[PDB]
Order: sequence, then structure tokens, then C-alpha cells
Amino acid sequence: SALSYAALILADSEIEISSEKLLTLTNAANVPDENIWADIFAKALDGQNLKDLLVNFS
Amino acid sequence: MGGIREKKAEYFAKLREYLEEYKSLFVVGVDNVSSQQMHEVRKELRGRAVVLMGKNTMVRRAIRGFLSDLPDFEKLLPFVKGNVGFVFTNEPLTEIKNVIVSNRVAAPARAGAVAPEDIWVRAVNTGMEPGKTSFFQALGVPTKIARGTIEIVSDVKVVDAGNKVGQSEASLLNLLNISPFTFGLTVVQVYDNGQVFPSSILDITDEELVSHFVSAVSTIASISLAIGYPTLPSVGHTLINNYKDLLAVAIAASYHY
Amino acid sequence: MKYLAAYLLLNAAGNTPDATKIKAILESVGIEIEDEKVSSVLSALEGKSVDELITEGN
Amino acid sequence: MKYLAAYLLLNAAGNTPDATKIKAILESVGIEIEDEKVSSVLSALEGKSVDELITEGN
Amino acid sequence: YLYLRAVGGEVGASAALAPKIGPLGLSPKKVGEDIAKATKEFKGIKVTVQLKIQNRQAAASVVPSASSLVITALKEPPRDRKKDKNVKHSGNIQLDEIIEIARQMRDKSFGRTLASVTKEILGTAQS
Repeated sequence: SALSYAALILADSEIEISSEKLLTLTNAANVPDENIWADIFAKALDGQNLKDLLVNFS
Repeated sequence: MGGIREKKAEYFAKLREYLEEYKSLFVVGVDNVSSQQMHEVRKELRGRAVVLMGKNTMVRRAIRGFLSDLPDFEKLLPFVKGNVGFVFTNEPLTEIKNVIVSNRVAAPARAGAVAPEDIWVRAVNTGMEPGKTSFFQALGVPTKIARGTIEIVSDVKVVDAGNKVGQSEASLLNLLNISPFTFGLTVVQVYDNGQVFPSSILDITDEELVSHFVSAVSTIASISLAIGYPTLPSVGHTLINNYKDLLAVAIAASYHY
Repeated sequence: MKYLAAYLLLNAAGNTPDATKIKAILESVGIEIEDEKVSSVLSALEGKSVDELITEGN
Repeated sequence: MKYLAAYLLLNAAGNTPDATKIKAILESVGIEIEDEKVSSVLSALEGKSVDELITEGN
Repeated sequence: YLYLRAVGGEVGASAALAPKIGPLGLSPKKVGEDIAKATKEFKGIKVTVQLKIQNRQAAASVVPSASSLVITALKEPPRDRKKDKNVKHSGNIQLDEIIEIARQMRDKSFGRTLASVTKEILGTAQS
């Protein structure tokens, strides 16, 4: 997903996963901003260990 | 053959326009490669875009640079080595290496050359009649006469990578008919667009990126499954997590329903 | 997660939607729902057979 | 990594190259791109079906 | 390779075939037949034929060749009687004739281009 890929790149670069930072990467890609989808995404990512989730999975 | 140029400043002048005509400029090593092999290798390049001349007349990339705005001086340490050419091309950097570096032709090693890789000689009958077996023994190849033929006792490494091959060593190997290396235009270097690439880059991984891609793909996939964020790939798994976890509470416990 | 369990629980009872139930369950939990997360789950749910997805386990 | 996520994100949108997008996304991240890393990823990408590589997951 | 000399149409000469050894790796008049069949028209100037030997086979590397190709096209057997100026016989090859000789040569020749190949044959033709 463009939104999931944007989150993993933002964490790899060392920058926080928020609405501004996702919006700038999303705009550079050329994909239109949709308020609901990045807002859910930041909310889903809230309270998470990105590192611990990333590795297990079937 | 006579004294007449044998040009100076004239062939440089043709060469001047040649770096400027083409985007991508390579610094390349013929030394090893035979010329049916080089000349064939060059046939490939030539259809696509072409190679031209120098000594120190080559090192004069500076004049070419001076005409434009690109390098001087500024380059890391001018990488040129014995036996260098320039390849001027349309062809992007990465592809040029795969043509040249992958497709090399074979040929024999040489006396006084540094071995590029480990050299071994096999055990079995040489097929040769009694004579100076001693020459083989001198190198540290054990041989003995079995069945009236010279045979090599065992497989062993005669020379390692990064050590020079002795003059005796080379000659004796050639008589055995043992060769083995890959020859073609070793790439020392690349210029494109203000950027300098050395040879480590130029062997261009790629399998590692597949693994990293698939792992990146799994990071995304993982994030997707666990997170619950339902565009096309993730969805059926995300629903399953909310069960995986219920079905699950049953297994440890000891209420039966 | 909150959302996943909430729609699953309703599915067992046999019925679900934005305001009527999803919002009601999470609100019964005492938690404030993010609209974007509800909207995303519902949009994903449309035209899906939840029972069939369960039948493979993963 | 930065590079991997950036081309993946673009692939989801459906399009990519050196300056136009790869450079644009990482620059949108606020990070300075190493040219050698972009060049290596692109050279590797040529003649590859990204969608097929994804279909086995590893 | 260990090389040999030949005349058009020759077989079985004592000096040329016997001391140089009979290819086929034995049994001359194997090769003596093979060279002779191939050799073409009247003897003229000697050609190289070049010997390569394999297990119970002989093979020869024979180029009279691209110039013998010129002879066929022109319908003129000699070569340039009065060198580089003007030939005694009037063998002017056409431009269409020379590119077709170049087409056929292009495998044997290295040449990059067909236009490159036309120079190489033309340079041979004039002299």
C-alpha cells in the first residue's frame, strides 16, 4: 500500500510518522492526498513498536 | 611507418570531441584478454557506441573537462592503470558492466603475472612418456611415474590468488593444457553526470536487493496484516487476526464450548 | 485490535454498520472511536464473505 | 531501508525513475540521496517484474 | 598450424605432399582428392592452402578469396597488370557489385559496417 510503504520509509529515514511527513512523501510520489486514509494510518500506528511488528507473520 | 604524425594535438583533438559527444565514459583494462577476444568484445560495443585512444594522450580528460564544467583535478585519484582505454557510449552504466564483465572469453595464464584466483592442478595421467618429471616436482606439483607415464599424485594449489605465478610455473601448466581465467575488459571506472563510480559499485549485487525487496515487501505486508488498513492485499489476513486470537484463547484455557 | 474484535463479535450475533453497531460497541468499551479506522474497516468489509475468510485459518 | 521503501511506494502508484521520482521521494523525506545507491537500485530493477518477485513472499 | 603451399589442380607431388606429411594424419590422396576437388579453375599463381589436421580428417584454409570473388563478378581472371594506375584489361567493378562481394565477406571479415567493408574490398581492388 502507498500509505504502508510511506510509513516504513519514514521510520527507516528516522522521521516521525505523522500527517505532515506522510503527506510530503505521498505528494512526492504524485498520489492525491486523502484526509481519511493517512489519518487512520497515523491512528493505527499510534502506540506501536514498528520494529517488533515488522518481523513475524506466518 | 615513417616519421610523419603519429599525431600530436590532432588525435587529442579528435578525442576531445569524443568525451563531449557521449554521456557515459569508461576507463577499461585490455591487458589480460586475447585480441580475438578483445576485438570481438569491441564488436559488441561498436554497434552501440565506440572506443578511442590514448597514453597520457588519454589523460587529458582535464581539457575536455575544461571545455565544459565537469571535473579536473577534482577526481579522487585519476584511476588509470596499465593498459587503459576509454569507452564512450550512450549505454547506461550498469548495463555496460553486465555486457563486458559477464561475457568474457577464456585463455591461458602468463609467467610473472599475479594470479587473479586460485590455481589448482588435478591428479591423473598427463599421458606423457618418461622424461624430466623433475620439472613438475620443482614447482611443488608431486608426480611420480606410474605405468610408464608421468602422473600427478594429487590435486593441490600451485599458486594462490594475489601471489605471482613463477616463470617455470606458467610454462609447465601450459604443457599440461591447463589454463582457466576469464578475460575481457576489466572496468576500472565510470563517469556519468558529475559522478565517479569505482569498481566495487560496478559489480552490481542484485540478488541481495531481491532479498531486501522481498523482506521490505514482508515489512509492508506485516504492517498491513497486523495493523488492519484494508486496500487490496492485506484484507483477508486482517480479519483472521481477530479470530486467531479468539480460537486461541480456547487452547490454553479449560472452558469447553 | 479494537476494531477487528468489535465487528467479529457482532458477526457472531449476525449483523453490523458505521453508527448503529461498530460505534456502539467501541463506545460501550468506553473508548472514543476514530472515524477513519471505522470507515476503512467497513469499506474493506463490503462485498466480502467474512465466513469464507475464517474457513481458511491463517 | 530508504531506497527500498521509496521505489515500492511508487510501484503501488504504478510508475518510477532516477531524478523524476526516486530522487523526489527521498528529498520529500528531507534526506539527501546517495546517487550510487539510486543507480544500483535502478540498474538492478531493469528487466525485472517487481510484481512477480512479490508473489513469492520471502 | 603447419603450413603448406599449393598450385591449382595439383595432387600427389613427391616433394610437396610426402615430406610435409599427408594430412588425414596418414594416407595422402585423401587430402590429395579433397584439395584437388575444391581448387577451381586453372592454376595461375599459387595460393596458400594451409593445413589443419584432426583425427582422420584434413581441412584447409584457403583464401585466393576475396579477389577470386572479384574475378567471378568481373568475369576477368588476371590481376592488375600495371599496378595502381590503370589495369591492362578493363576490369571496372560496379558499385552494386562491390557491396554484394562485401555482404558475403562480412562473416569472414570482422568489419563493423557494410560501408566499412566496402572500403576494405575496394582498397584490395584498386592495387
